[PDB]
Amino acid sequence: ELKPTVILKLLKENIIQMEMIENRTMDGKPVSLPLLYNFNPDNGFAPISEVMEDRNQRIKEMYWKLWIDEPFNLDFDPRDVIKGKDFEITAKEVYDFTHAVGNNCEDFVSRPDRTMLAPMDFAIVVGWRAIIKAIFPNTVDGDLLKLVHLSNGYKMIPGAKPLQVGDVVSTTAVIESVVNQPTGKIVDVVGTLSRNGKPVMEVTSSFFYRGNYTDFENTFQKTVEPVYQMHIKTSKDIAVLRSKEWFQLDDEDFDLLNKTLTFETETEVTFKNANIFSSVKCFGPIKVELPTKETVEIGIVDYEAGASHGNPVVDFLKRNGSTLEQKVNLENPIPIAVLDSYTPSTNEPYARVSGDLNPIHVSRHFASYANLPGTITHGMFSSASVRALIENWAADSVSSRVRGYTCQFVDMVLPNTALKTSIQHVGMINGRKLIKFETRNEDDVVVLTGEAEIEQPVTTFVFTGQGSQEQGMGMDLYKTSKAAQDVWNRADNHFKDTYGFSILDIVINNPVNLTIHFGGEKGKRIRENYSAMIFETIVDGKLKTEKIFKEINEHSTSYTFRSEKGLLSATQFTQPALTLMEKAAFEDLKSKGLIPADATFAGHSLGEYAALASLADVMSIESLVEVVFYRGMTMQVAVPRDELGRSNYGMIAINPGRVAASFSQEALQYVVERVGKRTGWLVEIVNYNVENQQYVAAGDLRALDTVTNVLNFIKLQKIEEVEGHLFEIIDEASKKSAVKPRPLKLERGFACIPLVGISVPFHSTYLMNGVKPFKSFLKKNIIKENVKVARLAGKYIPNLTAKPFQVTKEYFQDVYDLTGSEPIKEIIDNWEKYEQ
Amino acid sequence: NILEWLENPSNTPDKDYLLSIPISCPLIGVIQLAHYVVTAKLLGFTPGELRSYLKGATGHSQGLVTAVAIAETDSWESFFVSVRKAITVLFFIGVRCYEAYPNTSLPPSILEDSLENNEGVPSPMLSISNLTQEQVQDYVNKTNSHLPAGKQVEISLVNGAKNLVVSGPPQSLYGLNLTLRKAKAPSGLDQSRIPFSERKLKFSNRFLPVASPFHSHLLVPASDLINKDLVKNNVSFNAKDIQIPVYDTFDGSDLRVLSGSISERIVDCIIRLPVKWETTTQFKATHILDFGPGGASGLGVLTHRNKDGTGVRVIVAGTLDINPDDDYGFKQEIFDVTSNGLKKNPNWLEEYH
Amino acid sequence: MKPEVEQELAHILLTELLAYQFASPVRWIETQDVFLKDFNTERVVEIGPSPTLAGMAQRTLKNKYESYDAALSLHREILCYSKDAKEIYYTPDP
Amino acid sequence: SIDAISQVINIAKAHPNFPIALQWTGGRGGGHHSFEDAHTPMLQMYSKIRRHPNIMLIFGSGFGSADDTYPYLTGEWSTKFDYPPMPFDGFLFGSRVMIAKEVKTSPDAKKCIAACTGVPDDKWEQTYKKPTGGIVTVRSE
Ligand SMILES: Cc1cc2nc3c(=O)[nH]c(=O)nc-3n(C[C@H](O)[C@H](O)[C@H](O)COP(=O)(O)O)c2cc1C
Repeated sequence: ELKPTVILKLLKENIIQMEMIENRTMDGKPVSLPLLYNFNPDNGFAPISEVMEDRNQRIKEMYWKLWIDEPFNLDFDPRDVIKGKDFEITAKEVYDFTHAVGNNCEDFVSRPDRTMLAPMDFAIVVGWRAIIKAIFPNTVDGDLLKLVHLSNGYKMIPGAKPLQVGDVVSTTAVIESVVNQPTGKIVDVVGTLSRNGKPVMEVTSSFFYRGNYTDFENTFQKTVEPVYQMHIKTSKDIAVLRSKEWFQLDDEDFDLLNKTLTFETETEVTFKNANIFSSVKCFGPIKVELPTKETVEIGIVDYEAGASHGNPVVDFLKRNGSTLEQKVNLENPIPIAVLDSYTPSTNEPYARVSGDLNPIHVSRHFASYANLPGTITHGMFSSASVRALIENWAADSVSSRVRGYTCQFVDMVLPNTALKTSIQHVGMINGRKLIKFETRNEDDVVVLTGEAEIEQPVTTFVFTGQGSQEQGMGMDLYKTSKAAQDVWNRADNHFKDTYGFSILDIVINNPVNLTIHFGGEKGKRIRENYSAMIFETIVDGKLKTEKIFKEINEHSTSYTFRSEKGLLSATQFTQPALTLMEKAAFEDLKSKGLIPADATFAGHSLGEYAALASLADVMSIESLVEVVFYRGMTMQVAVPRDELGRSNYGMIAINPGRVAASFSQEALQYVVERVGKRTGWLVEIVNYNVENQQYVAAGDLRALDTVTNVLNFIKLQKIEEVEGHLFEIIDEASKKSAVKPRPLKLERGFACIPLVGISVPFHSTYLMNGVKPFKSFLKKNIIKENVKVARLAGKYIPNLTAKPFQVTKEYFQDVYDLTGSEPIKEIIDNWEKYEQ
Repeated sequence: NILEWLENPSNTPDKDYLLSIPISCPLIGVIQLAHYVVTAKLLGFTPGELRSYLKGATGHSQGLVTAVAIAETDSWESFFVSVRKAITVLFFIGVRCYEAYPNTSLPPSILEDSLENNEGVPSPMLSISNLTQEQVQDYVNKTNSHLPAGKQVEISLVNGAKNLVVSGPPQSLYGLNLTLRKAKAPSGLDQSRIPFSERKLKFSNRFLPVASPFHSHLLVPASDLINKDLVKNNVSFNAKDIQIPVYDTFDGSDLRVLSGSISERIVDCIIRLPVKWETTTQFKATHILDFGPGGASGLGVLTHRNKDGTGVRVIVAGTLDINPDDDYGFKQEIFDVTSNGLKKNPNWLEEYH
Repeated sequence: MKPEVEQELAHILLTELLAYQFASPVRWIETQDVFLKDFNTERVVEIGPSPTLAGMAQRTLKNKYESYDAALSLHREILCYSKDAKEIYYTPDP
Repeated sequence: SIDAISQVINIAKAHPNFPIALQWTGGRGGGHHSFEDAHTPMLQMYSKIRRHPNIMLIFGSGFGSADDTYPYLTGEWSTKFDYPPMPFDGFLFGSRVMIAKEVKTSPDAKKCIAACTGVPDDKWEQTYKKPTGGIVTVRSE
């Protein structure tokens, strides 16, 4: 329909009033912007003069009537936080927003037996009244008709689910930073959206009052400086740090030498003029990097100064330390897709759905007065359409997979225009793919550009335990990656200090024999280290001690490690090497930013230990190598051995599918248990690898020979009564195999593959007596403070209990269902006390 | 604006928007009615006279509305009343079905896999040929067991013994396609040297040009809305007003003898119940007249394949062309006056008796 | 529950699990069932010298999770550090 | 097979006046045989074959009496297969006449042939692995 848009008359005898009416409003009642012009007949060349007094106030009043639904009050402190009204997400609202923006993702569309999510772009809809109210106060003065939205962005807080239909979201805006640059005033606002009290996300919005401003008294700027890192190499650095007043420590006597300090500083600057700050404050925590790669607060940076030309803290940190950039670029960008988006002819539906009733986007006359090329489309519409494209393509139309999205509106966009957006994957940030987008109009002119943080698919990290002990394991990563270098060097230094050998040298060369010598004070210390470690066992409730390295004593001058083919094949050295290469690989991945925060992890055998040291950082490299090396040495004494070192125990790998097509795991377990009980020896399944196709049994190598013979019988033939029939075969195999010498060789069957180099039944009931002393050794190596429940819970799948790690009474009870332990009963019985 | 789109093909909407069911349903109905009008006018019959000459009427899912409307027609004056009822029904079922289960953009990973593996764009309806109903139902049962209750798939159109269509979410149908591809041998495989029993079964699956999952549980909630809104629009079909048999797509029974509402039965057929085309094709007739879309790719050729060898001729009125095999007729055979117009398809039982 | 008590209990549980790991069998069937069916893991990353656990996961998926992956459209990408370093690092060959 | 039937149809098309006798025989037939089923290829290609009146369909490969050929003569053999009736223009009995009085087969060979008890159609495929009905499949030069 046709409605009045402009009314020109004489409010006064000397004043020309041009009421510019905006019929598109919230309640439908028209709102008029009275533009007053003085008329001076004496000045015939330019009789009409703009009335600059109250002009910004009137423009702000009109925009307040259009946007905000509260009484007009421009007198409030910009520093004070703005609290918007509670907003209820509704299916109709989400439907309208999605179909106005052009969001065709299934997550936002109603579907049966499934909840409806809301788009991340709905945050601006929720919190426009709070975000836009930040640029209104009289202290932040400017022309709202000349406002330019420089950029917007959303940041999902980790651990927060995406917005859903029906939830109540509270919005809280605060002016991050208002500054007077020569081209105009830039106002950066941050609006936190919170749900059920918890905070859901943060929305950053940068606006630009184009003009000339000099009210520096009302200008302030908060900026989170980049995280800085300093390695304290000498006492000169310590003296320099202590000479700084701002550098304060809770423990003044803390030893800073050979430590890495991380500074996370926030700078508040109040401007006196364009160049000199009226006051500079720089505050934040200073933390030290523990051996477990965990940053723990040890001090505070607290700089406070009046008139200054800069912040000395940031300059000092930039000059001395290194900048820690979370975003890690890839070697080359990975182009994803080039996509086309057609801007709608009319901005009315988007304006109504988003609540942004800015007249420039819907009224020709207001845009002409603002000197725009036309009724330019909403920059937020362009951002939301692009984000829909990124979530469709980069994130495979998974709403939750998009967590951050920042956009910058470099140039205006007109209705009915073709926008070509090129999506690239450029880097990683904290396990999130960093996707760049650069939109261009029909004229090949960039109109939009920004970043997005797309979570990787659900990731698990499985750490091998029975990998190949080949020479040069992880050496390529040792040459290339710096984190791998650090891990390997720390391990090698610790091994040299403690036991006087180089794990790096062992991996590189794989010597057949290695002689450790105990000459000098260092040699004596290494000898005492060799003598100290002891394998303790519990027999008849008695703590018997077995000294590893029998041929070491006060008079011993050297000890030689003996191996058949190479030392890298030995369990003592192959397991530290495997753990170190896996930890180095994971540290390289983490340095590259390829580790999702929510990624899960598991580990086979000592791969579990590597996984704990990698994902959870429960212990440092120095403790990890100690634990793994001690575990490897304990296999030298855990079973009796003859003079030549060959043990009577062993392991085979059974393949039920090769024996028969209908051989179930239950059938194989039945055979194993009946063989063990009938023959009286020890044999049991230690690894359940693949369902009915890959298992591992451990026990007396002689007993494994009988098991192989029994399965050969079952394969070759078609095989209480069943128990007796199986017992007959068991007796036949038992009296067929026992005749051989004790250190026999296990022949490979049609389905049984003996494991070369294994001589102890680990992951078996045999090593049950040694659990308690080994538990004490593990408690010594693993510190309670270094255990992180957030990093363990829901991500760790123990081999004992193959479920998500959870600190729950059900989990603790499940521990006993497999292996009884008195501390577990203590915790379960006193669970009520611990809960309080 | 059909008239604007037709007058100016330059500014016509894109094919996806046209194929969306709120457009496709009423427009396909209008196309069928246009074919009927052209036939009746060129032959000089009124719609009522042509309908009386017809021994019966029916349709594949959507075409049942047009069939009952044609059965409703009595004269040119009331022909617009019948057309209004048909267009109203088709428009409302399209709108309500789209509202109940609107289309959504699928992952480009799935789209790329489908295109790379010689498959069409995923759609809510997947046609499987050269597979029996038991095997298709077994695959559907596996997919349903491994999918959640809201995303289950089911057989929609039982087009023939070896021709079925499964309707459901495009995601679910893509998963079913993955399973079928895993169970499908290469098309360019030579199996002449293998015994017939040991041969891997080969079949072709393709996504139909449809925008909603017709004859699915997903469109159930739209049924009540359609039923409650057709009475508001004042569109109902009466058995007494209908004067030729119309075969229900589900069981093949005549709609005249149905105690319940014919409009409700048609809506349930289109949105909820499957289309047992073989069951509905049990009528005895010498000639079948296909007014549907697709021409050679339309319902007429499929019906001819289903009823081949029974002596039933099929003539498609939707396009003007020649069939070199001559096993089904075309628009010219309707209006031909010579013996060329009267073609009786071969009856193997009688011809080679 | 207090954070420090939670940390103490988690540490005790972790030490107990690690201690009894070598005295009990490893239930990798249950672990694979967990991280494939319960979590619907879309990409598996195997840190090691050889693709032992990677091949184990591939074979488990082939035996058990075939129609499940098909029906739910789960693109299970099994990656090993030794061979699939390019895929893990996002460094496709140009 | 289907390709051979297509070639026969092409020959009939090229010479519509000349009569062509398509002597279809499934793999179940005696002597040299293919791997194709006796029934399904006919179900696929019958319409194309009857599209040319000069082709005569003769059905062999497992016929030795009137009782088992009458369904094929009348065409009702296809009614059990969810197909319309499919009459055939003739039949050929190869193995049935191998023990005739006038054939030069030796008396002991005739006794062996009669001793072969045979096997129904659905189990004919079990001859590449083991003998069934006294008949097994071998490979020629
Ligand atoms: C002893 C014997 C010899 C045959 N020789 C030939 C032959 O030389 N050339 C040929 O084309 N078919 C030959 N056949 C196959 C038959 O001629 C005929 O094609 C058909 O396959 C026989 O099927 P039936 O044994 O089930 O009746 C022979 C069959 C038999 C039993």
